Amino acid sequence: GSLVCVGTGLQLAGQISVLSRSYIEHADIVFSLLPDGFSQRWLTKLNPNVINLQQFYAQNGEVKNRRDTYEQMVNAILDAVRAGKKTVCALFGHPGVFACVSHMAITRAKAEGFSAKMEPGISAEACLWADLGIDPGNSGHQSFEASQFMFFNHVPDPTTHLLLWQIAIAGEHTLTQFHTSSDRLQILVEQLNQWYPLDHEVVIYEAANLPIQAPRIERLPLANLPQAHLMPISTLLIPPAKKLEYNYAILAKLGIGPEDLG
Amino acid sequence: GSLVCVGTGLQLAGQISVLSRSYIEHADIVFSLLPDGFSQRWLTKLNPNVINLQQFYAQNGEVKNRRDTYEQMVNAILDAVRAGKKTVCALFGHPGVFACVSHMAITRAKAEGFSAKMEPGISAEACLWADLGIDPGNSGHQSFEASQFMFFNHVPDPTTHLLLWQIAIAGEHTLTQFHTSSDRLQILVEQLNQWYPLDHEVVIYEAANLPIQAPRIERLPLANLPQAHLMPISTLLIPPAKKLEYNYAILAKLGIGPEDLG
Amino acid sequence: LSDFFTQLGQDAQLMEDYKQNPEAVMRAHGLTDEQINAVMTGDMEKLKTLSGDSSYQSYLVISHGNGD
Amino acid sequence: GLSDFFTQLGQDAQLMEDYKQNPEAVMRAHGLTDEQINAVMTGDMEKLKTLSGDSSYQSYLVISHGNGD
Repeated sequence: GSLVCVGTGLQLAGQISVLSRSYIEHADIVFSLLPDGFSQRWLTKLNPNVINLQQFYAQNGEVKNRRDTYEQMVNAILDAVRAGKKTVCALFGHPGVFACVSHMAITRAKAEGFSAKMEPGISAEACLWADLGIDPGNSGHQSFEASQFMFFNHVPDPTTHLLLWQIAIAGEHTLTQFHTSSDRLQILVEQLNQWYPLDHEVVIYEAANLPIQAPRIERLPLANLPQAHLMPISTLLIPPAKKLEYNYAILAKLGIGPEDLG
Repeated sequence: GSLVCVGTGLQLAGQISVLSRSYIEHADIVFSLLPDGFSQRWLTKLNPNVINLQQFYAQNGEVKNRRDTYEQMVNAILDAVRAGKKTVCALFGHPGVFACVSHMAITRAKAEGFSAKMEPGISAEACLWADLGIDPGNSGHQSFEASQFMFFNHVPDPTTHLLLWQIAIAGEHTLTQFHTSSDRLQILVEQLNQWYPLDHEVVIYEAANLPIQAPRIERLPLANLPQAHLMPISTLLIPPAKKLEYNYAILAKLGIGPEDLG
Repeated sequence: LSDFFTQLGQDAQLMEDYKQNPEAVMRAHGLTDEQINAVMTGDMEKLKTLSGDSSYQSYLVISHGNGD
Repeated sequence: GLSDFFTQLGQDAQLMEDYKQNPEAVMRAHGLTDEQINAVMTGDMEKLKTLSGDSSYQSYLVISHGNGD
């Protein structure tokens, strides 16, 4: 057996790569994690042999640590590979961007002597640069998981575009709830106030999943984040608080000044 | 007339999105910036009405500021839109990731009253996460243009995966040469030594463009960067110099500790 | 609904027709007045209900920030 | 020939998986020469361009700068 992990992009049917679609089409079995029922239908018409990985998330109010969800997803994928199936894992977005299941399945498959690889896809961050007309190169880019920003020591560069992913669960330390609380997001606000003013405009972004749907682009002061409506798919964009300033130290080592830049 | 900017990704033919390929197919005219002759051939078979933007780069040893090259690309795209053509700009990778031409063309077209938009594509960073088996979410990600890192004030977080893009022209201040010098890379090494040891393992990465080609994944100590062989497409990956450490201040405000983390 | 969305999402000619005239394209693909109203008001939950996936839960979080 | 093969291989997951099982057998069956196959096996992209009829295609791929606006 063998494993190829693909992404489907955020948009229905059209944001998958030509090659990745061909992998789904020719697979013996597909393990899916897709945004909605339109997407699920589209997959099932491409290849009817689908196991839905959604089933491994907490059902009906049960307490389940997401680390157990992800292990159960990895194990399901590997059982098909160990049985001899030409296996594809089809995840939304990019299969290895803020997504542990495909890297862990690939590490495990390789360790057991199976062919396994990952095909890049279009992630929610890719959709953001296009939707907001922002280039990450313009003043630089930083990405962190929102809860990892709160739990561990991270220092943002306030000249960059800063992304906090999974902002809807920011501070949710148990990994058993589907959303955080207003008071947790107020603590993140106070933490961010080390670098960003309380009236600094931030953007709640959600990439569209359907071709008739507009993306969510909600501008608001940082101070209003804790009252904002968030969903599991929401990303927080924090645009630069400061303009770029000349690095006179490095310019002097290069023997040049600002006037010399082309 | 109208504008749609698409990406073709890094790999020949298979790494464009299904919808982006259909935009190229139905275009009145395509302005291309593609990696090689195989990709150019592929495009020309999809849509024969192609203007190759490569012509706007300095030819035959002429001194030309890349700002003038980019302006001339934007102007050639807009002339087609203004004439009334259903115009597609097909760039490699993602059309708005370390790529100013599509954002500038979309800004100018909107200001002149035309319909203009950007479709996301698979960039070289999206290929890197797949080829190295690294999730940018694992300890977070930072991207800068290498020269901007040297010329302006940027502070990396050394717990993250740091990317310096366009490392081959690091410190080339004129925007008129195609490569930098070993002396300029040695100044970058000394600058980075504020956060990274001289023996810190870094990775020179190049995404493959052909299906028979392996990516370049060259591991070397940071100290050896100035003697390395770089190409215009080379990206420098600098993995974390430090492990994640517990943010006691925020954890206390949350009323939790390390032992509480799920 | 699902047939229309899946064609529209992949076909750049139909996408460009749609953007010119959303209601005329949706009507020409048989969408009901209530489906069209769900589209124009951005009501994604109503569209899912109208498609008969009324009862398919979907959590998209595939990573965490706790390490290890 | 060289171009037709690479374009199919890049798009067709069935051929891609045939190729991965047996690169030389797949290449030979799609008419590649021994010199084309040797260029693939040694990772010599420059020579592959020549055998395709390059006609010195020049390909600079930098579409941004770090000097600010």
